[PDB]
Amino acid sequence: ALPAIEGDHNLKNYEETYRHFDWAEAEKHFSWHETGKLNAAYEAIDRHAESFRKNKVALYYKDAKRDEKYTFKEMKEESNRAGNVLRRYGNVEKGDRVFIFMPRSPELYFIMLGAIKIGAIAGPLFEAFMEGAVKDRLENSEAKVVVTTPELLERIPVDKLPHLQHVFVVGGEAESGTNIINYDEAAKQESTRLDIEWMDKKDGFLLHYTSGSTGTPKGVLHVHEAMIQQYQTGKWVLDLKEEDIYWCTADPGWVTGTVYGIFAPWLNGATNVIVGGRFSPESWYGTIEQLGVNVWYSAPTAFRMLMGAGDEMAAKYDLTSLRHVLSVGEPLNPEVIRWGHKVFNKRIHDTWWMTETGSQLICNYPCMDIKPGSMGKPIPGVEAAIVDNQGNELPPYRMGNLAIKKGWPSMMHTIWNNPEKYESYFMPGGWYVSGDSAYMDEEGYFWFQ
Amino acid sequence: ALPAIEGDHNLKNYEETYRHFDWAEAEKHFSWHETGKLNAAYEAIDRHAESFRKNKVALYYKDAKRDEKYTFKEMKEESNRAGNVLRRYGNVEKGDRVFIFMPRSPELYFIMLGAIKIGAIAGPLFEAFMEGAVKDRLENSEAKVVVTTPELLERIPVDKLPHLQHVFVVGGEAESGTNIINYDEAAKQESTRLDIEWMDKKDGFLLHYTSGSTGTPKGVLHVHEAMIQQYQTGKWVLDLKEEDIYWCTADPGWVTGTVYGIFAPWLNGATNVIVGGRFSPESWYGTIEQLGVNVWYSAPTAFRMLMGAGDEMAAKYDLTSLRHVLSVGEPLNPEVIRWGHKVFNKRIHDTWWMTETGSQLICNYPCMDIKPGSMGKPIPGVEAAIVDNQGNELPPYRMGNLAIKKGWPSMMHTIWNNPEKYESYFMPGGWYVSGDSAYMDEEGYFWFQ
Repeated sequence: ALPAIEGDHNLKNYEETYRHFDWAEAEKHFSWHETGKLNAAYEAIDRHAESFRKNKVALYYKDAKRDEKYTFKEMKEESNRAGNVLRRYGNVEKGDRVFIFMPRSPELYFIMLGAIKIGAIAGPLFEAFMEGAVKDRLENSEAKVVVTTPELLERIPVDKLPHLQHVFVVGGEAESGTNIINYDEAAKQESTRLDIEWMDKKDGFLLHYTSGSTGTPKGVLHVHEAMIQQYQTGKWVLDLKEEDIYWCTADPGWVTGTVYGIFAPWLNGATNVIVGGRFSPESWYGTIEQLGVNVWYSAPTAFRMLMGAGDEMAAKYDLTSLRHVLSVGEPLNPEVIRWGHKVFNKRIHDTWWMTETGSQLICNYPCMDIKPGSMGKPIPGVEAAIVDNQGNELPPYRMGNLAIKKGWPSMMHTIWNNPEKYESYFMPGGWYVSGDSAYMDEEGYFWFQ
Repeated sequence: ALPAIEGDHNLKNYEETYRHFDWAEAEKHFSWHETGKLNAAYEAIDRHAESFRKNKVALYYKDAKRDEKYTFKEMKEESNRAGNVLRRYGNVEKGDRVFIFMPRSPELYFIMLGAIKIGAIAGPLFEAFMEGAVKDRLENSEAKVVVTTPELLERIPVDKLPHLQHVFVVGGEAESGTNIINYDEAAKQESTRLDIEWMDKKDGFLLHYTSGSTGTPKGVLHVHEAMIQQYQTGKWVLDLKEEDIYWCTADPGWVTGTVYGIFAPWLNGATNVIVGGRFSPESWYGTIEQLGVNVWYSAPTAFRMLMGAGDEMAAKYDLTSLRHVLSVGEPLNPEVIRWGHKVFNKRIHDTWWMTETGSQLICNYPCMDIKPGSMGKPIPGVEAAIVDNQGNELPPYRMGNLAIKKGWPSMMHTIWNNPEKYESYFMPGGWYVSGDSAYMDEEGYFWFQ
């Protein structure tokens, strides 16, 4: 059991906050509580650009060809420009699905934020998807607009999708066809002021496609209200301060990079770092050393591959700027935890959630001891349990299905065009079952199986 | 008489503060007041880089070839690197004179900050100086180190200066001679951590050379304590908020671009903008529109050339971001005031000071009415008057010599290696005379002649 380290954490004590927390208190930190105008994108970007965080660096893009950095004001301007481009050329209205199919780049974030600002539902696609996956995801969602690069423009079958009107191409000298629009040319002539579509807490703003047990991808829809939890988990689990440099290594194509690489940091007003190109221990360690990254959010595969690079490889670089390390996507091996404590002299914080959950649910905390191999405890305001097939709670140390009490803000609203699968996730008694096996200890800690 | 505009200014009421202000209150905003370790460079840069302003953009640089942005952390790191370079290669110790002879560039600011951090006295030279002026200024100061560029390396007579040991060259493929060190290679191998030389309030940190009435340049020495006034005038006259973009167009070679282009903004933790290349209305208006500059500090000549450009030239660009405009270096023709109020719809704030005064003394304020053509009123904590040749105050509307009561923090400590000229600036009764004629009105406003 790795002991906790004393410090000035956002969550001072877990127990009292868990016993007393109410989501109405979390709703106080947002602008719409005082004004009534609600939008996740506005809360993530434009709220800070109109505050003392206006000139704070929001985004750090490092790539071999280009090295750029943007402030909150510049991010807001680029997002407004992208939203105007989409509204004018793609004819995107509230509720439309805008799919973004490009490698990780500042334009990706600008376009995603602009799409969400104007009321569209943004769906990111992995750059490595072939023709089949792109076809299925564009057909199921009936996506109106796709934004891509010349390299991946050949992987989209425009002729096989009657519901796809416009294709935006960023970069390169792409010839604008009947349904192809060169994004940069349109953007250069657009304004930086956007009339933001004010939304309702039950309207969707993200659409993420997951590989289902039946073999067909399903669209998970998240609503704006999820930002509430996205903010709170950004403060408790990430422990984001004002002086933190935050780096999330997950791709924006997946849910992890979209939630905790875009929204969780920027809702807290943090500084986010994205790095282009493929993985290499040289590039990652050099990025950490040069940018002085304080908060790191990565995946167990990347950490294990880091382990494969050797201890001296890390010892060649200065990693003293790091202060908080977190992992997600796979239940972490405690040997990786020992290696991290041996290299960075830090505890790697394992967190658990799924695409349907919207945000992390069961996590390790800076103020809590970390038991190696354990997922941790549910966040305050969220109730979790180990239940049988009849919805009855099981005593500790008994194997069972990991269930969460229905009703947390970051819950998925539905499964796109498949209500039966949506209702298939819930058990009698208000228990959302995740299909995963876990067991609770006598101390309240959860262990995955 | 241009009326004042209501707003949330730092100086809410001029009269009450002027009647009650004491410099001991101003001393409370600095770290040294509690810690006891005093340095102007630390207060300007490293204090903010260790606060909630760590990731705030400190410097924008823009020219025809480069476009870079630096945060307070990055500025601190570059300054520490430059200080280490100077300490190791130039053998610069406390009290030495380090002269900087280069065009405006991030390297200039890094080198000047690093020199001041290690206790040296920084002296900037105008890029347009020929061999004669550089020779006189390097001989009078007995400067140990000169830092320059390959273009201006030919304008320095190394052989004629026995007191010049090292010459640093930044950029270009300069062959390192017996006394020539190429700055970039030395910097690349140096650390970003600097053991800062903690100083005393009466030690000099700036040396500025002015054209004297006798024809020979004289070295005006300013002490660290001046930062106090440099901070206060940065808050009252500049009206710097947290969300202000500050642009000073004066060259760092002169006193104006050093006090109010380096120290006054960064002591307040503001964002400074520097633009390379020659003046052109296209470049200046585009810089204002693109960066959204809020606070502007320029010179009447630069405003007059923008007059010559025409109103239709400015009407093309977006200048709504500007909220405060100030002028210095020459009495301001009030026709320029009407033109500014016509174009930017703003009041141009004229300020008066000299190289010997260290910071502005008599200014217009955001909370005060601006009488066109008047220099304004003395800052709180500074007493000014119109005196005759015998040191007696004159009644309003009578011509006389403009004198300031001796003892303000930003006073020059001495004239370098010439005490007689230093004592020649003061009259009996504690009145420092500036050699300029001005008259007071019945309302306390000063008018230059």
